[PDB]
Amino acid sequence: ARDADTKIWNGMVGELVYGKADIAIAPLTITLVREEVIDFSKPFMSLGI
Amino acid sequence: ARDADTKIWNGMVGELVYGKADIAIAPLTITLVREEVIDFSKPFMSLGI
Amino acid sequence: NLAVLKLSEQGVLDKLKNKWWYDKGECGAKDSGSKEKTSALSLSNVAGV
Ligand SMILES: NS(=O)(=O)c1cc2c(cc1Cl)N[C@H]([C@H]1C[C@H]3C=C[C@@H]1C3)NS2(=O)=O
Ligand SMILES: NS(=O)(=O)c1cc2c(cc1Cl)N[C@H]([C@H]1C[C@H]3C=C[C@@H]1C3)NS2(=O)=O
Repeated sequence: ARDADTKIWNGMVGELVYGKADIAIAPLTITLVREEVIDFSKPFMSLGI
Repeated sequence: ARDADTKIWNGMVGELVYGKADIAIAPLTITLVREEVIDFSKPFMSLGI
Repeated sequence: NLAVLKLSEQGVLDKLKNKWWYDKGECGAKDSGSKEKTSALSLSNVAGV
C-alpha cells in the first residue's frame, strides 16, 4: 500500500511501480487506487470478503 | 456475431465497429473474438450458462 | 489480455482450480459426508425419561 504523505508504495506494488519487477502473477486484488499506478488484465478468478 | 465466410459483424458489435455507434451499455458477454475488434472495460456482473 | 481469455475459453482455469482445490479433498466432511451408520442406542440419548 502507499505511504502516508510520501506515497511510497511498498510490497508487491512498489516492485512494479518503481521499475523493480517486470510482471506479477500473484493473488492481487483489483482496486480503485491501484489502476492509477499499474495496469491489470481481465480478472481470472472471482471472490469476496 | 460475424457472418459465415465474410467476417461481417451484424448486431451491436457491428454498430461499434462500423462507426455508427459510440458506446454500448448492454448485456454483452466478453468473448475472445470480440476483443480483437473493440475494447471492453472490467466486468461488472458475473454469470454463467 | 489475449492469453487469459484463451484459458477461460478452453477451461484450463477450471482444470487448474479442480486440481488445486477439489482433488485434495482430505479432511473429514467432504469425503465422509455421504456415508451411513445404522445406530446403537446409548443411555445418553435416553435420560430424561
Ligand atoms: N469460477 S472462477 O472463480 O474460478 C472463474 C472466474 C472468472 C473466469 C473464469 C473462472 Cl474459472 N473468467 C472471467 C473472464 C471471462 C470473461 C468474462 C470475464 C472474464 C472475461 N473472469 S472471472 O469471472 O474472474
Ligand atoms: N456478484 S456480480 O456478478 O453482480 C459482480 C461482479 C463483479 C463486480 C461486482 C459485482 Cl456486484 N465488480 C468486479 C471488479 C471490481 C473489482 C474487483 C474486480 C472487479 C474489480 N468485476 S465483477 O467480478 O464482474
